[PDB]
Amino acid sequence: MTRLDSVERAVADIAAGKAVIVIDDEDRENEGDLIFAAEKATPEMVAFMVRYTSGYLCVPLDGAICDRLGLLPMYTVTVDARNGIGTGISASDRATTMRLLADPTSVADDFTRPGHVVPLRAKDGGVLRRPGHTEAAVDLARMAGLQPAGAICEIVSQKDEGSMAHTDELRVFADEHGLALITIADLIEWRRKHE
Amino acid sequence: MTRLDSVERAVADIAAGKAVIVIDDEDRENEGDLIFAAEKATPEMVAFMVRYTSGYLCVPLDGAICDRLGLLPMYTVTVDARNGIGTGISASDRATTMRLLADPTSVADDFTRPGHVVPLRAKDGGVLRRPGHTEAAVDLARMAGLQPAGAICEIVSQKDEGSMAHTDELRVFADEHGLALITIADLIEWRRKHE
Ligand SMILES: [K+]
Ligand SMILES: [K+]
Repeated sequence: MTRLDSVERAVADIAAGKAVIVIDDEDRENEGDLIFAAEKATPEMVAFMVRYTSGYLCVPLDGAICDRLGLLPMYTVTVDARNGIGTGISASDRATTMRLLADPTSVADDFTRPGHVVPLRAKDGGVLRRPGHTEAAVDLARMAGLQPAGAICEIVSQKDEGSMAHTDELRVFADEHGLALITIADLIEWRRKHE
Repeated sequence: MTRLDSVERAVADIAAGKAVIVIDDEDRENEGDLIFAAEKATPEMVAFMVRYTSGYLCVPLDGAICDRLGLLPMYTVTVDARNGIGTGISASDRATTMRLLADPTSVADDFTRPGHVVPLRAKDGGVLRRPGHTEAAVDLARMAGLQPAGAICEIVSQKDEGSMAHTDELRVFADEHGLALITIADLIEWRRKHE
């Protein structure tokens, strides 16, 4: 019964530098990721994400970016921007790191390791190949015509503080903050229907 | 001029399962870590930490725990509890992982890797050997008579959302939440004065 937004809305929102929320399907016990495109990371957007999520910020990336950066060739890998930051943990610093990761001119030496941002390598083919939030993030940036790099983190429950938000609460959060809530099931369906 | 709390207060608070805040010294531009003892991790305490910090939760550990667990022998290392959790990211899940890390009966196989908690290896000798927040955390648990394992994360600025809180704001946060704010400088001084 939970209302779900459309893939068209999600894609336009991502293109506009907005965030969306992504869950697996209509199951009422799904956790959900706040997702935006990494090139659209600003201090304000990352602050919002850190405020409402676990803070364990990840950056899904196309394999080609990973390979370009000498990361995650086909222990957890972490990175910070080498330049333009302080300690690497602030919303403004992680936003810089995220934009750098999405920047096709960046190279391996533009990052210090270890760091405070967690890159993840998306499977080629996106959600049609692996129905993960990692793949959903990259697919959405690609569909919005952006560089194939996203930023993801899971939304904390405000009702049950020990927990992560489930589908009904995620619906409320999305409505309150003017955001789209979509499922990977629907994104798969859309991608199948439109080549 | 910023009022600082005493090492005696910090240690009693840690013993009582409370959190404290630790900065380097009286410099007004220091960032500060919220710190509690890992065995004192509860869903409520980790929820508080996640709410007000970067969410990039770390667990300073004595070398002996690290060695016992096959972690960080003398890429970033991450762990989750194998048992008793869901996805590993909730406040309740990370609290379980933290308690397990502090539990002297746990072994390597009690953890799955990778995970969502970041262990850090404290230098033997604590802040007298390396004046880090990692060392401060372990020293405080030891001084409180607890297992040498802590939980740390940096407090986000509520005044300037892109930033981390500095000394004056940290003073306000500590006062508002009934917490001690101490410096590593004073902890070093205390430890030197009392063998
Ligand atoms: K937070
Ligand atoms: K948070």
